[PDB]
Amino acid sequence: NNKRWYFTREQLENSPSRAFGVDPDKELSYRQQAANLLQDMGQRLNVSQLTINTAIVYMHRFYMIQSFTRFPGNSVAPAALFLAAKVEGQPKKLEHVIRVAHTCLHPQESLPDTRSEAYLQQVQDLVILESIILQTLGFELTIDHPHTHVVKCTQLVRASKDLAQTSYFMATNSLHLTTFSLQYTPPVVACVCIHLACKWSNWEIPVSTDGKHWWEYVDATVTLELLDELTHELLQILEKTPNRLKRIWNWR
Amino acid sequence: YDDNECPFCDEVSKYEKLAKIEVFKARHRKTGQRVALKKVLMENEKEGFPITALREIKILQLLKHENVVNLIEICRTKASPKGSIYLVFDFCEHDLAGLLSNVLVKFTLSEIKRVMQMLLNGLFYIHRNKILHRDMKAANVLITRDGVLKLADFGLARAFSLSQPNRYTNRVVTLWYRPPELLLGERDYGPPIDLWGAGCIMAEMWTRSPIMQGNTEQHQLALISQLCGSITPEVWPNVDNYELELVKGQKRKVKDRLAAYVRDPYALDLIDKLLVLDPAQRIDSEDALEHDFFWSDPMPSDLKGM
Ligand SMILES: CCC(CC)c1cc(N[C@H]2CC[C@H](N)C2)n2nccc2n1
Repeated sequence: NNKRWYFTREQLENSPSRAFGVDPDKELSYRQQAANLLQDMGQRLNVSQLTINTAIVYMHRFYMIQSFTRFPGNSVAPAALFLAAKVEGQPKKLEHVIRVAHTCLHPQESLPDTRSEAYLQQVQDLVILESIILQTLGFELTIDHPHTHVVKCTQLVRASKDLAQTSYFMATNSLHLTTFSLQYTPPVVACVCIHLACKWSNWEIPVSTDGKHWWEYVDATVTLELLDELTHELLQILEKTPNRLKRIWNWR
Repeated sequence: YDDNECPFCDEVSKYEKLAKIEVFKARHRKTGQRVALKKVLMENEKEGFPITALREIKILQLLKHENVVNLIEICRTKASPKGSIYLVFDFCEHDLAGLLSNVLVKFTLSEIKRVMQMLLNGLFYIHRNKILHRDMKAANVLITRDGVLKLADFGLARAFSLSQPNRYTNRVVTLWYRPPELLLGERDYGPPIDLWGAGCIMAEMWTRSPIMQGNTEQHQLALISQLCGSITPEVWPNVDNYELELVKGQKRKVKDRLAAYVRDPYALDLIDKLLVLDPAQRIDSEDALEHDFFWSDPMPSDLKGM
């Protein structure tokens, strides 16, 4: 199917995290936190943003089956990377991912001995969860991301160096801050990211001379009722996310 | 510790092992469909779940087409008291190697033609998705009860995309079915390594025999150099941007050697268009599919070897 890893708002409401006594909003924070780790970890490993995004998608799908009370964000994330690395063809040594994971989570604590049973176990735990996330996803590891549809769409509507890379950033952040990955398809998500980037970069794109709006060429299941519904949701959560909108804010 | 929670992974024991082709035959204990199951993983694998696996797994999922074996699903074991992870394939009655080695099952030119059309279209599809096979041999051509040709052993199969000069895997394929480019250590090659192989497998329909059995790598190079002649910038433009070795003073004899076993004029040619030194002058799949061995009488017929 193409609607197995997709869900309604009430489907998200009744996630596994709920029934183990964790709030709706608290879960989002549990999620948002797994991204930041995936991101920071990913930067220390010199893996792509793609790899990092793909790692975030696995975890976003993962905690639709498992519960954060059952599996911690911190225990799953280094697995989701290690896998995503291998999936997206930037394989990282298992030693390597552990170094980073450690110094992120435990900054003061220097790493245990590589001989000690301590380490050799925090080795295994990772190998464990890799196997588990494969099973959870059913080895469905290929991820279409909203970026691919943007990068094409921006050129195909001659966007500037600004509006294009702003749109890219919105998508990168539509994985960290929201469950758009679980609700809407990549092409839909792409449009939301461009529709906001436009309103923010104060450049509403001209309609084609046929009469069809720009979004109709990206995905026909899209409407302005939906874009203006969603862009607002994403803008808000960005407003809340600190010195996030500053990264794209024009000081001139 | 455990998980006790998995929607899209199955437990393998739903399928019932019968015998080995770690590759078992099997049957589903409800629907009674025959499958083949393939184990993975080892103690050797000391760096997470095998990546080579994830390569194959990902490829099999991508490739869906008439003549490319299907991965049904990937089922898993229970907690260790068989073990590891299994790849489920629609069972394919016979492979090609077994039907050739088997003296009984003899084919018509009519039946022999179709076989190829399924194969080359098969190759067409996989190359179309930018995935090389890199292991073309008779045993890797499967065929069903209906008579549906499939391809196997996408373990070696790699995703490709030629950008700058790229660095592909060097020693691939069986040594018998290996082509020239690879025997000089070409590491920026493309599909027509397979299309070579297909030629070796095509001729093997009549010869009923691996047509080249070079033990040494220069023994291989020698057996091929009997066919194409000397390895010349004439025949293969800029052959002298890589590699002295031996047997660079031969003359050609592609068709004439195996002519007594083909008989068909149209086929002899098709073999010789696949079996060229230069990969740029080695017929692609489409060219073959549209060739007039496929559009000539007697035309391709459905399989019923029995
Ligand atoms: C080299 C044989 C490969 C091993 C990966 C194979 C063989 C069969 N079937 C066998 C049964 C008897 C004949 N040798 C073909 N199947 N069936 C599905 C998948 C598959 N793969």
